[PDB]
Amino acid sequence: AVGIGAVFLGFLGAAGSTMGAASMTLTVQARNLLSTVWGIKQLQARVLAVERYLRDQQLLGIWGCSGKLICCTNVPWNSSWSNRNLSEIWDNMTWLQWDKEISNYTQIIYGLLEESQNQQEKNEQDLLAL
Amino acid sequence: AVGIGAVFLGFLGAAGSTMGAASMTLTVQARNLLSTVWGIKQLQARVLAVERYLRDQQLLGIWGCSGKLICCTNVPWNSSWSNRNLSEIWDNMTWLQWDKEISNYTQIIYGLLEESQNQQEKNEQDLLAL
Amino acid sequence: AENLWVTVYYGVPVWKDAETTLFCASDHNVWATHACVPTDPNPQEIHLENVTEEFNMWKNNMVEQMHTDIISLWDQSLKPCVKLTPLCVTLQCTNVTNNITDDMRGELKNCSFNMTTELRDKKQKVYSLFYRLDVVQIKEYRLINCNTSACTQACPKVSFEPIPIHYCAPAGFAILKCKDKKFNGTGPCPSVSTVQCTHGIKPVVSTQLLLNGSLAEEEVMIRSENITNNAKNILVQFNTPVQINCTRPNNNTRKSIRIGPGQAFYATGDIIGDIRQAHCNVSKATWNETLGKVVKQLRKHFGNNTIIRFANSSGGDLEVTTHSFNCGGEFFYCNTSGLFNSTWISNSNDSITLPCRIKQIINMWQRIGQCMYAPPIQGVIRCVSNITGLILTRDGGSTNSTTETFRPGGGDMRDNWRSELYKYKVVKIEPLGVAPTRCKR
Amino acid sequence: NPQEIHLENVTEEFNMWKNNMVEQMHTDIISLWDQSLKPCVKLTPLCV
Amino acid sequence: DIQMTQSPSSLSASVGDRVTISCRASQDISSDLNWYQQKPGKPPQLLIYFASNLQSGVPSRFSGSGAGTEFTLTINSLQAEDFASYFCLQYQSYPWTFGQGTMVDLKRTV
Amino acid sequence: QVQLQESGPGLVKPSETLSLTCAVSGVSISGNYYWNWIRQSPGKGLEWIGNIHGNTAATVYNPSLGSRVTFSRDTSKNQFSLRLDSVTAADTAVYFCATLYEFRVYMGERISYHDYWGQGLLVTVSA
Amino acid sequence: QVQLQESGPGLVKPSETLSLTCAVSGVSISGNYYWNWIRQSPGKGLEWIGNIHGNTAATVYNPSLGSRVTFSRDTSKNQFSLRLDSVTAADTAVYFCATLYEFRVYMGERISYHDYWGQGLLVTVSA
Ligand SMILES: *[C@@H]1O[C@H](CO)[C@@H](O[C@@H]2O[C@H](CO)[C@@H](O[C@@H]3O[C@H](CO)[C@@H](O)[C@H](O[C@H]4O[C@H](CO)[C@@H](O)[C@H](O)[C@@H]4O[C@H]4O[C@H](CO)[C@@H](O)[C@H](O)[C@@H]4O)[C@@H]3O)[C@H](O)[C@H]2NC(C)=O)[C@H](O)[C@H]1NC(C)=O
Ligand SMILES: *[C@@H]1O[C@H](CO)[C@@H](O[C@@H]2O[C@H](CO)[C@@H](O[C@@H]3O[C@H](CO)[C@@H](O)[C@H](O)[C@@H]3O)[C@H](O)[C@H]2NC(C)=O)[C@H](O)[C@H]1NC(C)=O
Ligand SMILES: *[C@@H]1O[C@H](CO)[C@@H](O[C@@H]2O[C@H](CO)[C@@H](O[C@@H]3O[C@H](CO)[C@@H](O)[C@H](O)[C@@H]3O)[C@H](O)[C@H]2NC(C)=O)[C@H](O)[C@H]1NC(C)=O
Ligand SMILES: *[C@@H]1O[C@H](CO)[C@@H](O[C@@H]2O[C@H](CO)[C@@H](O)[C@H](O)[C@H]2NC(C)=O)[C@H](O)[C@H]1NC(C)=O
Ligand SMILES: *[C@@H]1O[C@H](CO)[C@@H](O[C@@H]2O[C@H](CO)[C@@H](O)[C@H](O)[C@H]2NC(C)=O)[C@H](O)[C@H]1NC(C)=O
Ligand SMILES: *[C@@H]1O[C@H](CO)[C@@H](O[C@@H]2O[C@H](CO)[C@@H](O)[C@H](O)[C@H]2NC(C)=O)[C@H](O)[C@H]1NC(C)=O
Ligand SMILES: *[C@@H]1O[C@H](CO)[C@@H](O[C@@H]2O[C@H](CO)[C@@H](O)[C@H](O)[C@H]2NC(C)=O)[C@H](O)[C@H]1NC(C)=O
Ligand SMILES: *[C@@H]1O[C@H](CO)[C@@H](O[C@@H]2O[C@H](CO)[C@@H](O)[C@H](O)[C@H]2NC(C)=O)[C@H](O)[C@H]1NC(C)=O
Ligand SMILES: *[C@@H]1O[C@H](CO)[C@@H](O[C@@H]2O[C@H](CO)[C@@H](O)[C@H](O)[C@H]2NC(C)=O)[C@H](O)[C@H]1NC(C)=O
Ligand SMILES: *[C@@H]1O[C@H](CO)[C@@H](O[C@@H]2O[C@H](CO)[C@@H](O)[C@H](O)[C@H]2NC(C)=O)[C@H](O)[C@H]1NC(C)=O
Ligand SMILES: *[C@@H]1O[C@H](CO)[C@@H](O[C@@H]2O[C@H](CO)[C@@H](O)[C@H](O)[C@H]2NC(C)=O)[C@H](O)[C@H]1NC(C)=O
Ligand SMILES: *[C@@H]1O[C@H](CO)[C@@H](O)[C@H](O)[C@H]1NC(C)=O
Ligand SMILES: *[C@@H]1O[C@H](CO)[C@@H](O)[C@H](O)[C@H]1NC(C)=O
Ligand SMILES: *[C@@H]1O[C@H](CO)[C@@H](O)[C@H](O)[C@H]1NC(C)=O
Ligand SMILES: *[C@@H]1O[C@H](CO)[C@@H](O)[C@H](O)[C@H]1NC(C)=O
Ligand SMILES: *[C@@H]1O[C@H](CO)[C@@H](O)[C@H](O)[C@H]1NC(C)=O
Repeated sequence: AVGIGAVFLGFLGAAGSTMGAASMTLTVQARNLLSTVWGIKQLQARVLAVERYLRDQQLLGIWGCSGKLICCTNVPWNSSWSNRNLSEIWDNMTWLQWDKEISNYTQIIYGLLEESQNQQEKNEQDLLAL
Repeated sequence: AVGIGAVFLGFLGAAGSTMGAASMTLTVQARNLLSTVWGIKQLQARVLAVERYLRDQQLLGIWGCSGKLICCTNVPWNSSWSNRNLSEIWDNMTWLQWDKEISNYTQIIYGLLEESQNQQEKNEQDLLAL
Repeated sequence: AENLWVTVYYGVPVWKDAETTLFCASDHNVWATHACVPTDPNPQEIHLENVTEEFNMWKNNMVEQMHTDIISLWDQSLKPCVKLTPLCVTLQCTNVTNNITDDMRGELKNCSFNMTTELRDKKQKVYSLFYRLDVVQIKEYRLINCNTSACTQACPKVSFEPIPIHYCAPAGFAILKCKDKKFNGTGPCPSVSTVQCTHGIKPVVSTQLLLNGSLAEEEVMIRSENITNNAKNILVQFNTPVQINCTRPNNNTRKSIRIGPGQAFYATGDIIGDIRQAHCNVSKATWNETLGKVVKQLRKHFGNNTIIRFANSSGGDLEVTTHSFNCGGEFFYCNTSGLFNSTWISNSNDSITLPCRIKQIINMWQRIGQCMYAPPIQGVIRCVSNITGLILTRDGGSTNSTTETFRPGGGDMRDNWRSELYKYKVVKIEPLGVAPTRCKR
Repeated sequence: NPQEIHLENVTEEFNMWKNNMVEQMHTDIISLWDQSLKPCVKLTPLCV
Repeated sequence: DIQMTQSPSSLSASVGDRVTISCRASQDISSDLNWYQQKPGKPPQLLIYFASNLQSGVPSRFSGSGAGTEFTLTINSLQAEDFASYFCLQYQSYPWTFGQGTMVDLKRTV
Repeated sequence: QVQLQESGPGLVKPSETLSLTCAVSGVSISGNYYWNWIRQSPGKGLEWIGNIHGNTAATVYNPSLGSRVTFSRDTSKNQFSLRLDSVTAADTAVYFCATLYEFRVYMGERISYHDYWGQGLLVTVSA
Repeated sequence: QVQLQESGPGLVKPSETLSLTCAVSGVSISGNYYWNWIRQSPGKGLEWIGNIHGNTAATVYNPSLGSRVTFSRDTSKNQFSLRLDSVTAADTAVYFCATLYEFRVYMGERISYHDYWGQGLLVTVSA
């Protein structure tokens, strides 16, 4: 109980775990996204990484989930995308399988999130005018 | 009313529209700000674009409008800056004309926003002290 | 009834196939480690449990990047060195017949010529010893490359010894390694790990035999893109290495001739003592056992009753027809004819000697118009190496006959790199995800 | 118009013999000297 | 300091015999006890951790049981290589304290 | 300008599969467009086969043809293909690939309407 | 595999300072590990001296021996050293440097347990 050290699973080793268990250690993956001709190639790679991080952050911010790791929204879940109940999603599936399953219904969800956030912002502005 | 597609306006199509009409499509412009010697010039241009984006984001955040496209504030509007009322601003004018009109009353508003946000932060900390 | 809502997660552990540019990590040489990041003494590997990946050695992009970097480093190394432009002159050559064996008759030419000097007014007369493979008749000879281009003398300080190098990926990407034994380079790998970057890979250059490589952990492994097609080479990885000892025994001498302001040319002055052929030795019983294992494994894909024949190389240039390598800075080409000569039918201390020829004008890569001159080495040279694989090629393969003949291959150097990077792949992470969940904003 | 700020109550530690600015200055001067001589005549025929 | 007492001090057993050793504490230590083996001229080697879990690679004959202030190490089938000095280590509260040790040697005719 | 061109074998046998491919120029097929397949035969006139949504790959088929109709879309080649299983003598017709869509503003009025109705190709069914 | 190597003088005089250094290879010492110093002598058996924390440099020592010990850690050399002051004849012993820890998942179950128990070094106290 005293005098014993402890070490924990780090990088993507938690990919085989279920979605419920895999969504419990988001920070370990999140923190690793940032950190003559050969110098040009290395600088291009670094600039590409920075640009990708900025694009992801801007996409998160546009939906209203800025500065958050888990941010649940107002858009309802259409049944045409997936008809599996929560019992068979968060305890009998992994993130890779889920991504493979819903790979063809991603852009429409992003557009719906953008429109919902814009509508919420406009409604908030209207409310604050009183 | 089934099976017909729709295509919406592009990047700067709302440049001639009124301020109120053009304020509903801020995302279309916002999303476009991010994306041997020739390689040097291209990398310099990309780094400059990233620097401008980060500067704009920092300026937005310092006013307390982080992660928002429409963020109204607490600073009152001085009549000396502009006398025109809402009827002849949001319905009979465009953004370019407005920029041309108030091009010389910009920095003072920025300073007022900065000091107002600082005062709000100090007051919030004092309130949370209790 | 579901009343579920979209929810966003950042940092989801998923990945996709991608291509990127890796960089150095290493602990005077041609393979410059000065511009290479220093490797961490404590590498970290994360075993991905319940993860089954897909691998394909024949479509890896890391091999092309390694080839390009190796070629670029080789080109960079030779830039600050002397160019042998004045050497294209009319040489007057005679035979060397001072204490020579029967097999070394006519292999050396004693050639005298005129050469420039430091001053732009005077000239000098010099002489050297050249190899029969470097001079072409015009009693008057000329260097073989004079009608193609001008060679650059390799600087005598840089060493050709391979050094291990590790290839590490940028941020936002990851390297997956397959730990499953008996994995034949293609298909689903069920045992996977993530590594920051790879083990030390020595850029060894050779043909017809893989030297100083890595060995299999279970048994001899045979790999091929399409084993039913006779136009594809076969890669064989041994279980245990085979020691090969070999040498150039002539006691060479080096002399410097000043051909200009701060420009020197190194020539072979004279040979002290007897003159004998450079040669290589490989054990006999070990080679027979290795060939037995190889044919036993080959019988799996070509029937249990087929007769398996090992024969000589088909033909072509000297590099693609002989086991070419570099030992002690000297470029050897050995006649591997006594090894692949046997037939196998379904049912002490002597060693095999391979005679070799030394060369000095080298076209290292398959390019025309760019040559290099290797300065001579002083004294006798020997070196011992491990044979740990083969590059075989199936001859013919028609249904008329029930026999298979395999011959040595090589030429392309991408296969040398492919034998080491077969278990590594690169992926890119996608941390954004959307799921159904029971909140409401 | 160079700008300078005076830091009151600040007592720092200095060491002239470990400054890294000297190395950078030396390298820059050598590099500029080498660069300036690139587009000039080479006196190769003068060795007579 | 918690005192760790082992018993018996020394015992003799033959190959295949069942050997039992007891370790007791002055005060309760929950399940924070570990059983180690030590041969002459070699460092201690772990046999049981947390008083009920077998270390990976150790033969299955070794086992541990008990709790509180009473713990037991049992070897079901003693072998030639199992003759050594065995110790119980407690790590619930500082300082760590070891037992005096119990030596197991080959049993032969008198 | 936007143009559409059809391609495929003109003669097909009964009970075999008729494959046609419509290639578009002047606009991408990955946007919010519905690509429709229409056919005209003697007597029957214009008849609608089905349509496919480029962005999502949502397909709708005529109930009359049943499950014999299938659609696919290739974004790399900027094409979309119609597949008709169990073709019979009633399927001899001229096939056109069409698309109808309106260009408007975002929460406002409508600017214009667009339909193209490409040239089409004659297809006959016989062994 | 993690390896621990003890080093130091094999002999020391009474009332002098005894300095030993344990070098670790295969795992970084700056992690969440408690590096422990133990000793074994005839008559007293195994006796735990103390331990030091790699990350926070926190140290705990045996109350019986008191303030006569100081533990240090060097991350650059990947080592940890023990300095025992005022040595006596009773301090002659074989010193072991070790570490005990567990490998688990973040707020979940355990996976494995690890100890190494390096070979150790003999030290004798005499003038
Ligand atoms: C497979 O691996 C094995 C083992 O890893 C390789 O065999 C080793 O090969 C190296 C390189 O040939 C060899 O190291 C040389 O040993 C020589 C004998 O001891 C040394 O004399 C030699 O040093 C000279 O060369 C260096 C550059 O290579 C110079 O930096 C050094 O200063 C020496 O040069 C002086 O001497 C020469 C000659 O007098 C003179 O011209 C110079 O100007 C200078 O004055 C190397 O240290 C190992 O000993 C080999 N090991 C074994 C066990 O045999 C094998 O080559 C690999 N196979 C392949 C195909 O690469
Ligand atoms: C890799 O996958 C295996 C299984 O495919 C994982 O082991 C599984 O772990 C879960 C939870 O730890 C076990 O769930 C249990 O199910 C039983 C069913 O009766 C239930 O009674 C228990 O209360 C518990 O919920 C599951 O049984 C177990 N599978 C097997 C075959 O033992 C393993 O955890 C995965 N690896 C990683 C790193 O996640
Ligand atoms: C480019 O400018 C022209 C005119 O400058 C714009 O046309 C104008 O569009 C507005 C709609 O936003 C019309 O307003 C309407 O006016 C009628 C009559 O006053 C009123 O009953 C309606 O309720 C509405 O307010 C305006 O009449 C019309 N002007 C003209 C001369 O037709 C045009 O919209 C601008 N371009 C874009 C892309 O907006
Ligand atoms: C290569 O030829 C040169 C020139 O003939 C040889 O050098 C001569 O050697 C003889 C006898 O040793 C001397 O008498 C001459 O004075 C040498 N000539 C010069 C210019 O020095 C040389 O020995 C020959 N080398 C071989 C291997 O046969
Ligand atoms: C080095 O140069 C000298 C001078 O040109 C060569 O000697 C001449 O050779 C030519 C033809 O070979 C003769 O026509 C001249 O009569 C020679 N002149 C003298 C003074 O000998 C000499 O042959 C050259 N050396 C070599 C090895 O080619
Ligand atoms: C040739 O192969 C032998 C055997 O694989 C090598 O000897 C091994 O070297 C490794 C070094 O990493 C040691 O860990 C092994 O214990 C050695 N094994 C034996 C049996 O000695 C030898 O180093 C290889 N030679 C070359 C030049 O690579
Ligand atoms: C492996 O190679 C064989 C030989 O080429 C391939 O089979 C041939 O495929 C071509 C395709 O046009 C045919 O013309 C030949 O008649 C085939 N030959 C035989 C013997 O079947 C085979 O497809 C290749 N393997 C893969 C997976 O593509
Ligand atoms: C390769 O094998 C041959 C034998 O086939 C070796 O030749 C012997 O070499 C030794 C050197 O120690 C001499 O003492 C013997 O007189 C040689 N015998 C014969 C018949 O030539 C040769 O040395 C071997 N070379 C290498 C590099 O291993
Ligand atoms: C290659 O060289 C090694 C040593 O360089 C040889 O190993 C020797 O083998 C003989 C067996 O006849 C032993 O008596 C020696 O003690 C060994 N020496 C060493 C240093 O290990 C090996 O036999 C050689 N192999 C061949 C085929 O020539
Ligand atoms: C493989 O062996 C064959 C014969 O065993 C070699 O063919 C010989 O080639 C030489 C060189 O041209 C000729 O002088 C001989 O007359 C050939 N012999 C026969 C029987 O044809 C062949 O050259 C060997 N392979 C290589 C790469 O040398
Ligand atoms: C490689 O070695 C083989 C075997 O020595 C060579 O084949 C011999 O070639 C000579 C020609 O000088 C013939 O007289 C022999 O009869 C051949 N041997 C056999 C067994 O037939 C072969 O020529 C060598 N490779 C090259 C390119 O010369
Ligand atoms: C040199 O020797 C070779 C091989 O014996 C022979 O072919 C050549 O004609 C000789 N040249 C001479 C003697 O000039
Ligand atoms: C140079 O000469 C050799 C031999 O005469 C010949 O094979 C080669 O083709 C020549 N090179 C060129 C570029 O003609
Ligand atoms: C060996 O390679 C073939 C090539 O397609 C592949 O089908 C097979 O699965 C591989 N072997 C194993 C054990 O996966
Ligand atoms: C080569 O010759 C030199 C000079 O005489 C001598 O010192 C050396 O020992 C010789 N090499 C051998 C292997 O005998
Ligand atoms: C090839 O093998 C045959 C026996 O099958 C043998 O007679 C012949 O000498 C060998 N040739 C060489 C070059 O070793």
